[PDB]
Amino acid sequence: AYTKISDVIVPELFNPYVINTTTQLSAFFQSGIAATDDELNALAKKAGGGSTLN
Amino acid sequence: PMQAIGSRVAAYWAREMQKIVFAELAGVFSNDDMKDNKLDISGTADGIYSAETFVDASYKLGDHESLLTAIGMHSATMASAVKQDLIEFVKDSQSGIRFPTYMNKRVIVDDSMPVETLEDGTKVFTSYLFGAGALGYAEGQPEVPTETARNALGSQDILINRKHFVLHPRGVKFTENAMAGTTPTDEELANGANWQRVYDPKKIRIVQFKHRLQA
Amino acid sequence: MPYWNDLDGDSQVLNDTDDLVPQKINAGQDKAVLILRGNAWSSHDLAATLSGSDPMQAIGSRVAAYWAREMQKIVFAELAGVFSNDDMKDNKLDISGTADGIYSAETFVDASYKLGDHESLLTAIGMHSATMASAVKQDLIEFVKDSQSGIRFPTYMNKRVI
Amino acid sequence: KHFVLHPRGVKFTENAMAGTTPTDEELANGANWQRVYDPKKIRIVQFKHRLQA
Repeated sequence: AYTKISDVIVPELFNPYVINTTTQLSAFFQSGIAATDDELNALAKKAGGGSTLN
Repeated sequence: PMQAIGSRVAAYWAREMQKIVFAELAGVFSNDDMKDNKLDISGTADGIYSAETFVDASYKLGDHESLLTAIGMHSATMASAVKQDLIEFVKDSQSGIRFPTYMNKRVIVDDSMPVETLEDGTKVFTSYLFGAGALGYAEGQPEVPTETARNALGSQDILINRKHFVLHPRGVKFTENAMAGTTPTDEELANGANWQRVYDPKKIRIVQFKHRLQA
Repeated sequence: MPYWNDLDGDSQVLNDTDDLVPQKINAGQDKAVLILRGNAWSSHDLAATLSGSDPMQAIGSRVAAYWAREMQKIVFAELAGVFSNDDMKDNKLDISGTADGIYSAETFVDASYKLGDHESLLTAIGMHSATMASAVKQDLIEFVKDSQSGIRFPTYMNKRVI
Repeated sequence: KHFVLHPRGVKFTENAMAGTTPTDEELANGANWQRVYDPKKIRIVQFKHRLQA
């Protein structure tokens, strides 16, 4: 007969994980928005919290 | 898993910020006749976005000019630009594909821009022209910027972020109407309606124009 | 082979009278194929001695370069499969059929930008003779000249040509 | 001789094939491949066109 590939048993294989990266490039920078002022900082840091100034 | 996702978390917020920005601009120019002087519309099926309409948008600020610098864009738009860019002189073929600048103006290419759809399979594009540098925003801070907890009897672990920031053009004055809350507003609600400008005439500084793509 | 798709989602309305919800991650699969091939050939003998030289020698000498065109045959086959009739791929293909459009100078640009943001990951272009011909006959400038340029023209636009 | 070849690229699938393995020529071309990435980074494009009149 044969050795018959129906017979010796074939293993399988694996390797570690690799991180995929979804790509839609997000820039639309630099532009407005940019350029923090000191005033919106006066909104930013406590104390005297929100809501927003005028 | 936690290691990986923690590794990726950083760049995530970017696209969120962007999502906010486009939303808010869309609001500013939304359906308010007070802004008509800063916008232009090529709809109704004539006009291609070429070489002229661009000039109109450029001079839509009559005296003050060259306060515009960089141009928003979408892929297919830049494409059509190129296919009209081909000279007859000179040549087939030498130039060309990518072409910063356009006319003495920066160009930024991105795939994600507002694109509407009508019937008859007619696409419409937006392409903000700002050249501002800029609108404005500030970072701000919460307390407890980052934290980790777990369910002890079940098996879980979590992460959280919760950051504050303040952003707006000045620019139009913000108004209080038609909003629950409060605060913040929302996404949809931040886009909904009812902003009221006061300067007016100039020094905003942004303009948008809608156009059909070249046949 | 596996992979881990990256996270996405909304931030939220950070608010009282309510709590947050955590979120999740996914995974994914990938496969491949093993294939194997071979062939053979032979001769008579009487013929060899009667003919004045040795067939087996010659054919053995030529055998090497043979496999090339086979490999190529496989490749074109498999690509043809990949893009075959699967709507999942529509974004990477373009069709000029229906008797209008010539392959000139524009459609090429469309194909180039069919990847919207990412670009210049394209380098070399496949081609057939008659195609390159028609390219040339449209390449003739009016300026300049008849005739100086030209016939063969690598590159095309900043891109290799084969 | 043996060799292994494929793009990654689309995931290969098991259907409509005798065997096994390999597949075949015709059968390797037949049908039923299913991609997952998707959007980009394949990286190949084809376009069909008529020749200049």
